[PDB]
Amino acid sequence: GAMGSMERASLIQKAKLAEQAERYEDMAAFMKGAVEKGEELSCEERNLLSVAYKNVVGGQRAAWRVLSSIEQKSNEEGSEEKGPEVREYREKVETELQGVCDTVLGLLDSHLIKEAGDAESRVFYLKMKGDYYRYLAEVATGDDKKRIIDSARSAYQEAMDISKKEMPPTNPIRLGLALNFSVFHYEIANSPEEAISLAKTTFDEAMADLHTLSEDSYKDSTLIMQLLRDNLTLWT
Amino acid sequence: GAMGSMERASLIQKAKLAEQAERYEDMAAFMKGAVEKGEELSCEERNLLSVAYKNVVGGQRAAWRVLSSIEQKSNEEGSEEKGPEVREYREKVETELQGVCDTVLGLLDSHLIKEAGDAESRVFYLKMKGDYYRYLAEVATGDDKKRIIDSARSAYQEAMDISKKEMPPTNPIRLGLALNFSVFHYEIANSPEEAISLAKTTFDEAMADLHTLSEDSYKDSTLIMQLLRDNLTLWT
Amino acid sequence: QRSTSTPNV
Amino acid sequence: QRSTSTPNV
Ligand SMILES: *SCCNC(=O)C1CCN(C(=O)[C@H](C)c2ccc3cc(OC)ccc3c2)CC1
Ligand SMILES: *SCCNC(=O)C1CCN(C(=O)[C@H](C)c2ccc3cc(OC)ccc3c2)CC1
Ligand SMILES: [Mg+2]
Ligand SMILES: [Mg+2]
Ligand SMILES: [Mg+2]
Ligand SMILES: [Mg+2]
Ligand SMILES: [Mg+2]
Ligand SMILES: [Mg+2]
Repeated sequence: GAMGSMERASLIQKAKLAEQAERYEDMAAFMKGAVEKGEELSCEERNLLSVAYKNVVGGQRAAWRVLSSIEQKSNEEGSEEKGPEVREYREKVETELQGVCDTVLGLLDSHLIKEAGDAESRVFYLKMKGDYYRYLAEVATGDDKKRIIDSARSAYQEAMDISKKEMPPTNPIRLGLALNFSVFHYEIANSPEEAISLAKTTFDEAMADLHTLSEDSYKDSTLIMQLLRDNLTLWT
Repeated sequence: GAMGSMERASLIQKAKLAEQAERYEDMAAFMKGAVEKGEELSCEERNLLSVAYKNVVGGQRAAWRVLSSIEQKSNEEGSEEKGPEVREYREKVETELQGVCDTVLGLLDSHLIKEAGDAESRVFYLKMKGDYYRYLAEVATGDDKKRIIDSARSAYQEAMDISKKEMPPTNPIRLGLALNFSVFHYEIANSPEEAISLAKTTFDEAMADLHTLSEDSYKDSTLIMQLLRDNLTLWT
Repeated sequence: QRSTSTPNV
Repeated sequence: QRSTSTPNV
């Protein structure tokens, strides 16, 4: 790896600089290098890893959606034939997206998840595994679509089981996990009723625990709760 | 070049798709491939080349400015020592920026400018040469800062001489050239009075020629004229 | 249009 | 702050 000669602390410092500069491909490369040092990641370091790759894959997902929409229109019953270029370029972006997802999943499997014993780290990483299988699912069409969906579901479910046992219902990682699993149900798994039920139960259980929180924790939890509510409004 | 096996028309088609997807690094690579086919570029193709590289270098310039500001603060008389990382990462982004500028200048020199005989194409390319030397000047600090500035000035001046002879004062390329040369004077050449004089004369001469224009041309010309006015307001 | 997922920290 | 240059077409 091209980051193998850089100090771990220097990689983390440069990841933070790259974030400030909105250089998220660099940020991801720095954080990949930090993970490959082999030590576990702190809470802040896990956040840097997540921010970096979410921004990278986020741009890819947006681009893929634009190209897939153009391609679907080119294949409308009445559209002029335009050659292989739209499909080729959608495939190029898709392959790059799948590569980013495979990179993240590879870091989680070698060896972030297996060394993660605390609930905060293990739930974070299993949620991330679910998320990057979900992004693979968004573009999957072959045999393995079913298996990709089941991999996402399995990761999210393991994360849910741990979070319900080990975290209060207002814990922001627990809330964000439930939010993303509800998106999985609605957008990937053709299960809108499950999505709605999970979002509603998550929201209500958090509401009842807000009284235990400081002002700063209350702000964090209610921000994610509002996203659950936003989706429930979109979905109903 | 990795685009050497792709049809010219396919490269242009994919550049347009990349623009729609906001994938400007891809767009630039496609347009570089199109230029390297060796044929002259049409007006639309020149625009695609410019849009692609302006967006790429624009992100680099923004990132460089953030990192240079952090570095300047680290070197303030009283700042804690933080090691070589800020300088290293600013240098990394700077080198990538210089590489993009060198790539564009290379395409202009091999062989876009020498084959450009019409005023619209020749002024466009010489303006572009001035612009990418100006971006090099923004980060230059060594011996060659003076020579980079003179290269920008020379390209802009040749472009100005042709535009004044061959284009009406409302021509949008002529206007954008004058705008960018005025920015060169103010921001690079320590010549704010020249910047103000050029912006004012350009604005006034265009004003007096607007009566010759159609509604659509009037919209194009007045948009750039407003930018001259915006700068004159900032500068005075 | 599309559902909202967890934003960046 | 900084001067405005020609925008994208
Ligand atoms: S490590 C520093 C202190 N703790 C944290 O930052 C937590 C890290 C893990 N985490 C999350 O990932 C959750 C899902 C999250 C993500 C993004 C958020 C954004 C906002 O507002 C912009 C609010 C809350 C969250 C929560 C929880 C925080
Ligand atoms: S090739 C299609 C018809 N002609 C054009 O598009 C011209 C191409 C060259 N050109 C310019 O580069 C000038 C400097 C320009 C650039 C950007 C602009 C943006 C706007 O509004 C967004 C308006 C005008 C211009 C002009 C002139 C146009
Ligand atoms: Mg070490
Ligand atoms: Mg594919
Ligand atoms: Mg249930
Ligand atoms: Mg051919
Ligand atoms: Mg340097
Ligand atoms: Mg003069």
